[PDB]
Amino acid sequence: MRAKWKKKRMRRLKRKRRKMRQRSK
Amino acid sequence: GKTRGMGAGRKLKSHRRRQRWADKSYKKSHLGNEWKKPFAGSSHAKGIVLEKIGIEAKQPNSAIRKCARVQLIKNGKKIAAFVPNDGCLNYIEENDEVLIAGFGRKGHAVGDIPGVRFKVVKVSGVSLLALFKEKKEKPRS
Amino acid sequence: VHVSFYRNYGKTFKKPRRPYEKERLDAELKLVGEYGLRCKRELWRVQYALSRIRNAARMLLTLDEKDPRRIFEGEALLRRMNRYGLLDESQNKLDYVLALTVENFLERRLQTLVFKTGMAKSIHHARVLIRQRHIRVGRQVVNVASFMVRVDSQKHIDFSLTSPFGGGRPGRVKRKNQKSAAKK
Amino acid sequence: KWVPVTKLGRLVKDGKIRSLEQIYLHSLPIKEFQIIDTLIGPSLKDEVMKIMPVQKQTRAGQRTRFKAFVVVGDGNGHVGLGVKCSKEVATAIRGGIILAKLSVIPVRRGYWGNKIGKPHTVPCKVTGKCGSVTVRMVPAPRGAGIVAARVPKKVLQFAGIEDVFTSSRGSTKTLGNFVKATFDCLMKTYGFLTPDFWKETRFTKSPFQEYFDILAKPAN
Amino acid sequence: MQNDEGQNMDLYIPRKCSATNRLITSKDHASVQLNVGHLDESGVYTGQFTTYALCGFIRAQGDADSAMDRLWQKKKAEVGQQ
RNA sequence: ACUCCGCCGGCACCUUAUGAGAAAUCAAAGUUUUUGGGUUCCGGGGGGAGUAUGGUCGCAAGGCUGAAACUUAAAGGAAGGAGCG
RNA sequence: AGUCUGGUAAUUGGAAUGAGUACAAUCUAAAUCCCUUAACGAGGAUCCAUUGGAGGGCAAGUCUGGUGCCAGCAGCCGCGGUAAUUCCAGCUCCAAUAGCGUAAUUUAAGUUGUUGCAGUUAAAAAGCUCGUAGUUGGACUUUGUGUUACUUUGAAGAAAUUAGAGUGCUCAAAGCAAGCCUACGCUCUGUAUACAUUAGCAUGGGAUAACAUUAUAGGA
Ligand SMILES: [K+]
Ligand SMILES: [K+]
Ligand SMILES: [K+]
Ligand SMILES: [K+]
Ligand SMILES: [Mg+2]
Ligand SMILES: [Mg+2]
Ligand SMILES: [Mg+2]
Ligand SMILES: [Mg+2]
Ligand SMILES: [Mg+2]
Ligand SMILES: [Mg+2]
Ligand SMILES: [Mg+2]
Ligand SMILES: [Mg+2]
Ligand SMILES: [Mg+2]
Ligand SMILES: [Mg+2]
Ligand SMILES: [Mg+2]
Ligand SMILES: [Mg+2]
Ligand SMILES: [Mg+2]
Ligand SMILES: [Mg+2]
Repeated sequence: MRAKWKKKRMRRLKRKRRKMRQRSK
Repeated sequence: GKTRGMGAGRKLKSHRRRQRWADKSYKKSHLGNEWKKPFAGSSHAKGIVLEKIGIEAKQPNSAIRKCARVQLIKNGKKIAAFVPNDGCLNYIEENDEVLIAGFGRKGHAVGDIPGVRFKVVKVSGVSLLALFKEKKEKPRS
Repeated sequence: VHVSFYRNYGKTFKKPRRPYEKERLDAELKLVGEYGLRCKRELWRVQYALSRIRNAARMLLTLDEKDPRRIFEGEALLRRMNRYGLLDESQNKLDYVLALTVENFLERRLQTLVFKTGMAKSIHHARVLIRQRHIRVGRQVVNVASFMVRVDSQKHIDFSLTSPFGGGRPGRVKRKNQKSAAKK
Repeated sequence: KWVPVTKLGRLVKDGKIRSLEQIYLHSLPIKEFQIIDTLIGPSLKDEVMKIMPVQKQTRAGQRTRFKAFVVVGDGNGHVGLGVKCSKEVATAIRGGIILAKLSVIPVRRGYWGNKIGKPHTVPCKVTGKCGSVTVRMVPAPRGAGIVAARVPKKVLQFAGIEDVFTSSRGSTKTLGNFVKATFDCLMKTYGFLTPDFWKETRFTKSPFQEYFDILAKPAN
Repeated sequence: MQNDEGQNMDLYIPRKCSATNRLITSKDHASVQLNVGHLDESGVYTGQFTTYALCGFIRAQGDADSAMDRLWQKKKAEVGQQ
């Protein structure tokens, strides 16, 4: 996978964690 | 380039201190994570045979490597121990005391056996080598 | 505390770094068979001893020739080599110590001298004679084949007074055969 | 038989030149291996270091050629290295022996400390490079032996070196560059200008100038 | 070179470049040894000459021509040539 | 303004090896086992991973700092005369 | 052809000898072991040497039977799918040998680089500049009671260990003993010496280097 798009995939995955963790705080 | 000053003793010493961590061998011994391994820094360990299992040999080889799931008596951790030699699995019964050792690569997998880093040395207080060569027999029956 | 814990002991040989070098295996077996050695260990300790002597000489040679330590220990080392027949009075320099070889030390063994003085038929015959209490160096019986003879002692190698080959009574084989012959 | 095609071949055939040092002094190329067999022939000793197959991809398959590394030397200050590639193992060895003779060099030897006995070690620190391989030779005391790997050790023995310390850096498993780097530092033993060479040079006529009349006459 | 007794221990003594003083090794095939003939009052070759050796290093640099010119401008004034 | 000679400074280019290099190539990427002018940053097989976690900055997007378990025997770089080959 | 020398055989011969066994003495606080020694004690001298290997690395077989990608081997590369040098066996051979195999740390590692490594493309120059601490700083002063570093020599420094002198415990690892002659004893017998970072103490040296100082001289 092109490195730029793998970087994009990880950033999306980090947003969900950032939102899936602040949901319970 | 390198710092060369006669009064640069501190910087050279502290630079090497930081850079030794980049070495994998150095970091494996000074991290302290060896104590969390199933042997916890020991050369051998006794355990109880939970079940006799077979593991598919890794490619391009094709075989069923005879292993045994073992729970270590001293810490209760479960490991897979390869049973060497031909027909030595017949000498091992479930819920039996076995002495385990490393596989020879210091916690790394060996050969075509996937994810196996231990081997069986003794069973019921008798070495598999003695049983294989018919020197001794297991103490039962 | 145990007093016995203070007794010193050390190692007398090192194994080779490369175990299966064909050239070395050929040269070592030639010395082993030439001098009737028991195994490679006997040859390795002689090499170990030789290395110690050469190392001492090299350190001395690196010092100034006027250094008192160079003069004192250098003379002692040369005196030690002369007393065992390794060096000659015409080779009184540390540089000649560096030229010593394993054959020089193996030639001073009691086994080698018992054979090269005519007392034994072969280098392997000398080995058995020594271990069987047939040889003496002066007044003392020696049953160690690795005994390193001194120049002042080489002329006193003879058969033991208790041996059948040195005036003693015949061994138990001849005596029993004589007894059997008498019974007839 | 031998029919020399070079001036040196004729003089060596005639017998005017009777030592390799007379050729080395004038840095003359040696293009006939029979010259080496006539001057140090009986004392030489060849030895095949390795047989190396090399392959060239082709439409039908892969063409395999064999590459032979040969070292020659009398063990008294002369050593040569030859490498030849050929389709047959035997042909490569025979040609490698010829190439090794044609490259024979003089190897200067010196003393570690006191000049007692015959020279036994290199006269100075010398280093040789080939590819990524660098071989260093440091003078060693008598009896130290050749402290080197198998490949340099074989070359040093044929050159007549008895005691030397060596160290290596780079890909020594590339035998071609390892042996060549060893041979590279052995030829530098005569290139380093020590104080004992400070004496002014006394030139002598070259063999081609000394025997011009013999060379002028055609040989039949 | 010389043993403690005095015997020579070198195979040979390599020549030194007349310009740079570098040793000339056995494989330096770019090195040349040159002879400059001597003349008499009339200007005829007398069988005498001066020898110059040049290493491959200096000849490859292109400095052999100027090096030879200087070495001859001095030597000829010493042996009477002109 | 143009023509000719030269000096200092600058962006570069061309030829060449007596140099260096695994080579491509480089007048510096030279003056390195014949190893030392001064100083800062920074790398230690491939992955896991610039991920988890803690801290800090930001309105946010994210930035800076930054692991381990585990996995793997390769991943990667250059490619008679001439070239280490 | 010849005859001198060397090598093999569970052939044939007489010799040698300690493992063992044992009168004894000795040893010891008493025993025991060792040392010494009467008798006894070897021919397939069964008084039977083992542990790992034999594709490469790496010394040693393209032997024979079995198995057929199974069972297994294999630290790594790999071997095994019906003609296996690699598995299971026999034979033979190899290495070490009364030892050898297997499962933290040193070496190899100039893959931690002070000595001594890297950073154009292989892992690696911060996007750029400023900037404090740090580190590093041109030349010059005599050649022909300002304070320090450095260097020289010395003093003080536990032994044991290490290096090392002397010494024939039968050798050796060791030990610190012994030797000399034959008397009512002797060699005053020996039990040396070096090393020992850094800091501290004290002499000599003053190149190199650091800090301090200088013109309303509070000068000599
Ligand atoms: K360091
Ligand atoms: K310009
Ligand atoms: K060609
Ligand atoms: K070094
Ligand atoms: Mg620099
Ligand atoms: Mg260019
Ligand atoms: Mg450097
Ligand atoms: Mg990495
Ligand atoms: Mg060609
Ligand atoms: Mg087999
Ligand atoms: Mg082999
Ligand atoms: Mg078969
Ligand atoms: Mg194998
Ligand atoms: Mg590493
Ligand atoms: Mg590196
Ligand atoms: Mg890239
Ligand atoms: Mg990169
Ligand atoms: Mg200055």
